[PDB]
Amino acid sequence: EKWGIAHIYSSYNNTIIHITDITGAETISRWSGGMVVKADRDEPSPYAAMLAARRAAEEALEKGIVGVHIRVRAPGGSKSKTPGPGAQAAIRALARAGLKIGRVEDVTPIPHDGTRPK
Amino acid sequence: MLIAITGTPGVGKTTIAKLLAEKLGYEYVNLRDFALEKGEVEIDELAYFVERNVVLDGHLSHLMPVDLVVVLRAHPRIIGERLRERGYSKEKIGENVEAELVDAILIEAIDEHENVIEVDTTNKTPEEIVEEIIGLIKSGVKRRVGIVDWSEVYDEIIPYLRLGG
Ligand SMILES: Nc1ncnc2c1ncn2[C@@H]1O[C@H](COP(=O)(O)OP(=O)(O)O)[C@@H](O)[C@H]1O
Ligand SMILES: [Mg+2]
Repeated sequence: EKWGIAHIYSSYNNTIIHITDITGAETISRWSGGMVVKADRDEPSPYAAMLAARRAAEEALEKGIVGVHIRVRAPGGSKSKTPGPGAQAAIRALARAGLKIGRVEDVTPIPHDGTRPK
Repeated sequence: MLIAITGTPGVGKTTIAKLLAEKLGYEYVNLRDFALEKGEVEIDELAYFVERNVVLDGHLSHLMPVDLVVVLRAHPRIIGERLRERGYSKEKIGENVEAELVDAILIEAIDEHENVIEVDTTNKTPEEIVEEIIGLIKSGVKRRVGIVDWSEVYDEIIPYLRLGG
């Protein structure tokens, strides 16, 4: 009945899946698109995100994790605000690999200090 | 020529922009001051009011109608150290470090503009950086992006990230 937290980051260049324990102090698994694909150009691919997440999930399951809550960082543009399919693809890959999915929260970071918009 | 200097808070926008205005002989303008003195700030309003040879300094500078955007990058640990030095709260620090990690500003700038030059400031003096920008504008290059991937340093920025459950 051990639950973890999957921290999912979609960037311009890559995708990161970092699974920790419930406290966030202990790292269960850490995988990126860059760890699973050969070519730089494929690192941002949602297929790469899916494979990275599959590896993270398998590691977590081997370590006794039954499920993960999700904390997603998925930045998008200012004009068109589009995060892309990657973060969600990673979540879906976590589920299909055999992890239960708990709370899902969007923590996408907003850079601030300076002028503050409304 | 209107050049935006943008990037995550703590990245060196002000340092680099001032030195750049000096070296190119352009005028330095800080966006915050400008917004206040022209009367929460409204982005559309600010965009009208900005609209000389100007180096424009701010993390909102890429949302303004400029000729060129320079997106400054830095290793998110450097962001973290600097924002600790400023006395930002732990959460505000974590949020900004994560913003740098995920290319938040870069993604915004490429969405807003065609001419975006990304510059990695890491292990460089302000002088080296300004000369790099100059060599690029002089080259002249309108667009360079995708030159840093901070996922590669992820383990190093863990102490700054908002990981607690
Ligand atoms: N290339 C650099 N080398 C060393 N220190 C730097 C460099 N760029 C900026 N700094 C330092 O980092 C701190 C934050 O710089 P600042 O220009 O205020 O960042 P920002 O304007 O992006 O918020 C300043 O104290 C400055 O002295
Ligand atoms: Mg500044």
